[PDB]
Formats: sequence, structure tokens, C-alpha cells
Amino acid sequence: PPISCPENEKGPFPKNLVQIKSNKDKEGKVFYSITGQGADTPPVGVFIIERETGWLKVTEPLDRERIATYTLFSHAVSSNGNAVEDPMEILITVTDQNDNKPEFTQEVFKGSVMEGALPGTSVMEVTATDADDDVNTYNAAIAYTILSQDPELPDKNMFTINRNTGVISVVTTGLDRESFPTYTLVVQAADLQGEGLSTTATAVITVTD
Amino acid sequence: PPISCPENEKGPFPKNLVQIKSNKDKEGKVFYSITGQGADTPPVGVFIIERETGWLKVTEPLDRERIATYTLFSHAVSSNGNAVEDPMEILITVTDQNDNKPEFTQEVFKGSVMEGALPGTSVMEVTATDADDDVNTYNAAIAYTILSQDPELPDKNMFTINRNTGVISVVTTGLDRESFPTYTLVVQAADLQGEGLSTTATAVITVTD
Ligand SMILES: [Ca+2]
Ligand SMILES: [Ca+2]
Ligand SMILES: [Ca+2]
Ligand SMILES: [Ca+2]
Ligand SMILES: [Ca+2]
Ligand SMILES: [Ca+2]
Repeated sequence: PPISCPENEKGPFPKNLVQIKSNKDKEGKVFYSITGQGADTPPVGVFIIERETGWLKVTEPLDRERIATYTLFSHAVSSNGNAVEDPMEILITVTDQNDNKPEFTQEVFKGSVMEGALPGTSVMEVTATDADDDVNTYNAAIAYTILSQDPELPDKNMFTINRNTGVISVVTTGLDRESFPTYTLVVQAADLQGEGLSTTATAVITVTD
Repeated sequence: PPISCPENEKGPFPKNLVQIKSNKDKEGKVFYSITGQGADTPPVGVFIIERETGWLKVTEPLDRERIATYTLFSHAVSSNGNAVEDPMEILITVTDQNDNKPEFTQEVFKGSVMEGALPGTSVMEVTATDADDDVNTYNAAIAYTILSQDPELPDKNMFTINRNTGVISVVTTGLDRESFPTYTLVVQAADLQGEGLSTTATAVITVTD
């Protein structure tokens, strides 16, 4: 039956995952071993099996973003030296931890907005990614916010950002490129729908006629 | 055979966990049910089992910090209405996500320190806890930092904090009650050994004669 193990586990190692058993203990003594990537081919020895007990262990932390599944085969051999069964497939699923912060595709996004743009007009878009597991978890679920605006004139909150899409809009009036030529917004992306790990970048908006 | 499920999974629900079998299905219909806290006692219906297929399922997201291990029992009953097995114990392990910030044990810690205190002199100790899995993960592994000091004289950094223990110490010279009787530090606790979710509190230090 399929086995799962979280990434990034603390020691001590090794750690038991499951005990393999041949119904062919009828033959007395069986010796167990495993093959596959993560066993006897690279990366070698991430999993091992106790020869006599059949205990299948993990020997170090896993990393879902590097390898997310392993396919091993367990072998069972008599003391006279013959395989007593065909190799049995084992499937190991690495489950995700929130160990990647969202990462903005650029450090500085640049856009422009026209004087007299209607309140509610889209201006530009910022984008972050998150390497964590977006299928099974919220570890990659990104909310966008604005942290600050420089300058704070003529109003402190000239703009808003859609917390899902990262589209920035102008939401009030009084753009004037001859007094305040640009706006520099610090934007944040945070996973767990905004409550999780975060980073920031900058969006710089040029005011046009 | 031992089963696990991450907390806080996305749907859709329900999700298959494992299929229970009796080798008594040779004879005819077996009907499957489960008892225990999480099944028929509180919280009720978190796990169900398909009567015919014996597919054990989970019906909603789990919260490890509510219940981290469930002990259920599977029952198997002939279509004529007799138990064809002893009830069989099922252990479900709920594996952790980092969804709890550290939390200081109080919002304001107090300490005092002689103005004639040598650099390296312990002043006080702040303390946080984290409800996540401190045994298997780093999701509750807290690192303490200082974020701010007030006032910022005679130096901005009159104190340092032990990353691991939260012990605060005098780091430099010039403690003087009459000029500055009171320092107010903002301290922070963050999990994943400092890289993770974070909270802040305050330490208020009095300079004594
Ligand atoms: Ca990882
Ligand atoms: Ca991850
Ligand atoms: Ca993430
Ligand atoms: Ca939880
Ligand atoms: Ca935590
Ligand atoms: Ca948790």
C-alpha cells in the first residue's frame, strides 16, 4: 500500500515508514532488500530496508520540490540464495511543507497612468510565484497587498491592488505629473491566502498626460 | 496498517484514505462501519467508511492542533447481520502544517538592570510558544530577535537577545538611570528557526542604581 512522508522532518534518523512482509515466511528465513532511485541508485540510500526485519526506513529529510515521489521495489531472498517472490513495487509520496516564500518575478515592476484616469482604472500588474504545493495545500496560495506609497500626495492611498490577481488600479483623483511625477508602491505577496510567508517588491508608476 | 493525512488539505472531499478488507468476502456481502472519536463520537463524521467497498474516507480538512491522532475501529458484518470479524483498530496520524504563529506568553515583559552592569550581563528572559509539531518538524522552532529600542541612547543597541533562549543581555556601555531610566524593546519570535511565521511583544527594562 502507498506510503507518504512529509518533507523537512527533524531527526533522529533513520525513521520507520513501514514493515515489509513476504507471505513466504513458510520458507523460513527471508532476507529483504530494495532497489530504485532513492535506494540503490541516485539519490542513493535515502531509503533503506532492514535485511531481517523488513523495516523500510528513511535516512534523511526529504524535499518535495526536488523529488515528490519515489518508486522502489522490495526483494525477498531465501538463505540458500533464491528469490522467493517477484520484486514488489513500493510508492512513496512526499507531502508538502510551506518552505518556499512567494517570489516576485521582478524586483521592480514599472507602469504608467494618465492624468484624469477614471477612478477604478487598471494601471499595471505585478506577479509572484510560489514553489510549494498548490494542488493539495494553500502553501502556494498568494494574496497581494500594498504596504506603502511614496509620495503620499495628493492622497496617501491613490491606488489599490486586487489581492488575487495582482492588478493595480487607480481608485481616486488628482494625478498631476507636474507636482508628483511618479508613485513608488511597495507590494507584498504572501501565501496561505495572505496569512503565511511573505516577500515584497516595488511597483513604480509614471504619471503621463 | 498505519495511515496518515496532512492537516488543512484542499478539497474536493471526501478523500480516500485506505480500503479496508475482510478475507471473509469469499462468502458473500460484508458491510463495513467504523466507531470512535472522529467517527461516531465527537467530532462526529470526520471519517466515514463506504459500507460495501470498505473505502475509509475523510470528509473535511483536518486540524492537527485539534486532534493529531485518531483511534478508530472498523466493523465487518455479514448481510445477514452477524459480525464476521473482531473490530479492527485503525490509527490515523494527522501530519503538521505550519499554521500557527509563535505566541509570547505575555504582551509586555519586565526586567531591570544596574546602570553599572558589564556587557554580557543577563537582564531578563522572554518566552513564546508555538502549537505546531515540535517533535517531527521545525514548524515550532522559535528564534528570538530584537526589532527596535526606545529610546535610542546612548546607543541604539544597548541590549542583545539570545537567538535560542530569549535571554536578553546588556551588549554595550553607558547605562545611566538619571539620563535614561527606561528602555522599551520590541522583541520578535519566529518559527522555522527564525525564517518562518512571526509575532512581536515588548520588553520594558528599568535602569536601577
Ligand atoms: Ca522543500
Ligand atoms: Ca514545500
Ligand atoms: Ca509557500
Ligand atoms: Ca492547524
Ligand atoms: Ca508555527
Ligand atoms: Ca499545524
